[PDB]
Amino acid sequence: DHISIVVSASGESDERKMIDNLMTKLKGFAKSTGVVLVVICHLKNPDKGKAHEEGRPVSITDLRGSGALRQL
Amino acid sequence: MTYNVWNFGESNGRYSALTARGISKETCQKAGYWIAKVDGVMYQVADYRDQNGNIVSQKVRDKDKNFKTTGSHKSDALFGKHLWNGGKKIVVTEGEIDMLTVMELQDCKYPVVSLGHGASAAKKTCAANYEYFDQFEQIILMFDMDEAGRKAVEEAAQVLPAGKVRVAVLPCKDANECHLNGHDREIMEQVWNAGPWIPDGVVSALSLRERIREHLSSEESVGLLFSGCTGINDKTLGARGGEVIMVTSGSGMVMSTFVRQQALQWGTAMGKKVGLAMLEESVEETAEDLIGLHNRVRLRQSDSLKREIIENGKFDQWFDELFGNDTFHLYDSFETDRLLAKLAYMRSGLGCDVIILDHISIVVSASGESDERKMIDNLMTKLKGFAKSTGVVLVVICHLKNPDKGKAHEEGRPVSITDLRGSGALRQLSDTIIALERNQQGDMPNLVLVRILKCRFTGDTGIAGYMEYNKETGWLEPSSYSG
Amino acid sequence: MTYNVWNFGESNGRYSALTARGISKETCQKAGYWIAKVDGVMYQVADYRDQNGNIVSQKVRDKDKNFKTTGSHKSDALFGKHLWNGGKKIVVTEGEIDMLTVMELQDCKYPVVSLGHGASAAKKTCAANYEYFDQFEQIILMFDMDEAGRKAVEEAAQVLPAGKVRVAVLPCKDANECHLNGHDREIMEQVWNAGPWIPDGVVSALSLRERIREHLSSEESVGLLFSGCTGINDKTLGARGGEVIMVTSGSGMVMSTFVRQQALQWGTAMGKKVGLAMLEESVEETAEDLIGLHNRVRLRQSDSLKREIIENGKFDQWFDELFGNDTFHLYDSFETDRLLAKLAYMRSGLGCDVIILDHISIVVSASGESDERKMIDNLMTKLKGFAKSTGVVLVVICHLKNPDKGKAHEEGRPVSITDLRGSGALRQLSDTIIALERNQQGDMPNLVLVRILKCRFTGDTGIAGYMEYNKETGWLEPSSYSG
Repeated sequence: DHISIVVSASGESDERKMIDNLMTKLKGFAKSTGVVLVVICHLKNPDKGKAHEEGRPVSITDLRGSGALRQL
Repeated sequence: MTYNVWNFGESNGRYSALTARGISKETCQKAGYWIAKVDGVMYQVADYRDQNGNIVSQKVRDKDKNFKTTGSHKSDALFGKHLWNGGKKIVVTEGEIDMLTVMELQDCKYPVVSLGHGASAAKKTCAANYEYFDQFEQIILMFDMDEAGRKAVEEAAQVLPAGKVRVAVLPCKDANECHLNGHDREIMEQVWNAGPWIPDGVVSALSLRERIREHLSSEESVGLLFSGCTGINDKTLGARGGEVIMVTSGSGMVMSTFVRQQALQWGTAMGKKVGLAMLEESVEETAEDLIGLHNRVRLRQSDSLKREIIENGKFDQWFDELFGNDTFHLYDSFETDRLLAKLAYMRSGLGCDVIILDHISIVVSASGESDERKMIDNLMTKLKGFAKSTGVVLVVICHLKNPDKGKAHEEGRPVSITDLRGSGALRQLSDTIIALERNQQGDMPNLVLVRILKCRFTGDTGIAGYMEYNKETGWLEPSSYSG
Repeated sequence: MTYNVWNFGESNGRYSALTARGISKETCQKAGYWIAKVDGVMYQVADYRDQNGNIVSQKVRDKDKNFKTTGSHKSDALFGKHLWNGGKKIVVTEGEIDMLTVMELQDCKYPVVSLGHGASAAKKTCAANYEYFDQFEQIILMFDMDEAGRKAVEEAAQVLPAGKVRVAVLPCKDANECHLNGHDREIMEQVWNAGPWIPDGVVSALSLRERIREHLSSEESVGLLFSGCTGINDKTLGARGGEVIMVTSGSGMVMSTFVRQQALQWGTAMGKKVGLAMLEESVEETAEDLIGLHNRVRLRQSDSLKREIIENGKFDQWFDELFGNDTFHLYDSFETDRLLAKLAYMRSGLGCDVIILDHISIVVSASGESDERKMIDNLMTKLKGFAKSTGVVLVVICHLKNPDKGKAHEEGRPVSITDLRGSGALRQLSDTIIALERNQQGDMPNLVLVRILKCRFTGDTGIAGYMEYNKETGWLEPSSYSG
């Protein structure tokens, strides 16, 4: 519950990048060991008109990260 | 060059039984524990060989509890190692004698090796041997049953392969103390089927029953009630420990009063110890603002009264009155990491249950870094961590960016979470968001509105009530009002 | 191998009383301070055992001040540690002898341990033992009363658990120097009830009484009243020393008058010595502007009058009249550091209590550096420093960037702190912000508004009154005005 929290090893830039690094280790863990890994993850916030509580549907573009999750 | 490996025979070697330890003669013979005697005195020699069979080093003993190490004792030395290459299960003991022990009890038929530098070098010796150990299905750490011995296990398993390590648990200091009249059978029950671990943070649910029960009674639904506007309470059900309350609003000093007020009633009405990091102002200043607020008088804001109470003794009186219950404590200033640390000791050391952090906008000290946009978030988290990790109540004040859209902040303009500063961390990490609006050029220039902008614990949000500034006493009084 | 642990008896051991230190024989016996004698010479042996009881290491002494350390002296060694597992309070002394001391004075009934490598390894030895020490309610650091000894305390408490640490304060170097004829009762008054600390910036409120009461008398309420608009005063309560008042506004010469006016009444009505750094103009010019202003006549702005008062003696008269109280002093020009230095000597040397610095916008001299955005801030701070550090009142004039949004400055357009120049330093470091607006093409082209844009000391802000320009006398007159 809730990938957005990375946490501990501080001297490093974009959560953009790091989110991805963890993402893979996870998918590895997953496939490597056959466990089912549900991973919760929260949404960045539009800038476009209708918010989240206004229902606005979400796409994979609508996705957070920078591709790892949108993939892995 | 290095100390020559001791030749058997050259030094008057015998494979004799260690009668003092209940290790048989036949046993010492198989692991390579021989008894030499050079230049007069009789030494105990342990032969360390590599997986290939040769002897690469020796650990020699004399009676009195000395040593002498021959050959080249590499960082990966395991005594016994050469005997086993593969298997379903390998016990790994602290020292050579304990290896000799398990090797008995088992009629030397299964694998045991001992740590090369054992004790302290558990981590290094082990990781040096990942491959060797992975040759076996499960690795049973049978180390010392003491302070540094449990530690050894810990550091060991950390570097050892996957789900294979299991901790041995004996009745006595070591596996030999057991054998030496006691409980052979106890050692046995562990070699077959030891506990399985190092989970130092994994915690099955079953094993929480008690911790839960005592939680349920201890911590409270109606945590700490906001004061000056039932409403704040009605909607948020209070400031529960480990939460992160976030007070925000426009120009609001209204804001800095509201927090102050809460600080006040929590540290007096309620029993709670408040800790204050009012980064804006001095520590003396805030204390005055408290005292005056407590006595419903605008204390700093008045030459005359200051003088008056200094002289008429009322100061020392009021001061005792409010403070003399060691319940208020302030961070006094002139980094991010540096601050957080201070705040923590407030929580941990003086054990206050609220920490009010006035005005997150001030990051401060470690300068070579870009957007306060980003950094505001970084701190945000350390904070929420501090919070949940320690169950302290963390109120955090925070000021608003300024529209660009038509009506300003003193024009009342309501605030949304979009209206929010930061770039997401607060807009997220905060548990309750209380905002206060004040149209200081209007119908009630002293009327201030309270939006609950968010409240995890309830999710009941919205307009929550009104207060009115008493320019005279300095308080945010509660007010009548609605549609 | 490592130096074998010294066997009692093997070395001719006796538990004898240390007559040189006032440690009884019975005492040395309990902590494990025994007196051996090997190969001829008589050594003092300290027995370090782990919590389990077993002797893990020895620290041996000979007469002349040497050592010899037996066994394995781990980074967590505490001499006496094995004696206590829990308790309400544990004294922790620098060395073994001092442990023996507290162990006396108390008839060995309470806990004392000594640092394993004491002196310098205070941080390491301590944090190695967090758990062990947390077994007790309060940890009393009774270290050396010297340079490195106070430091030891500091590094120690840093790594030690929460709000448990309290520093011992003895009359002499150590707890034994006390015992050795002096003040046993001094050591006692510390073991019980010794004062707590080790937070270097956290400060319980209770512990501020005094600092507060001297504050309240010392610092002051109605400091120096703005002239020409009670309002400015009403809202700001004046220009208190060490503050940094910041006057701003559009094209405002209005601004440069307002400041001038203030300078005027402060240095004449009030006793105060004004120092002026009018960077825009010459020193002679500003002096004329003052004289004229004081005599309600537009002096420089008039060929005829100049001549007139030069001849009719009125100049020399007016000049004496205004100036001859050595109360005005000006920085006269043709760097940032260089300026700040001059300003300081005004404060420190001639001891003026107000410095008016007309027009921050002018940084000047040290050219190889980017944004005035950034640099404006750098100066800003040195200034606020200067201010608070020396208690001088620093008024600082500052001009406004120009909108890009519709109505200009001479179109009256109000100003906000966003509306602010700089990039945050002034928007911050300044204590009161007075702004003056003037819609010089309108209904009252001579009417000027005063916003208080900010005021730490009171936080009462906003529209604060009006004045009117007398194009004729040159003054900012106070005016009737509202809704």
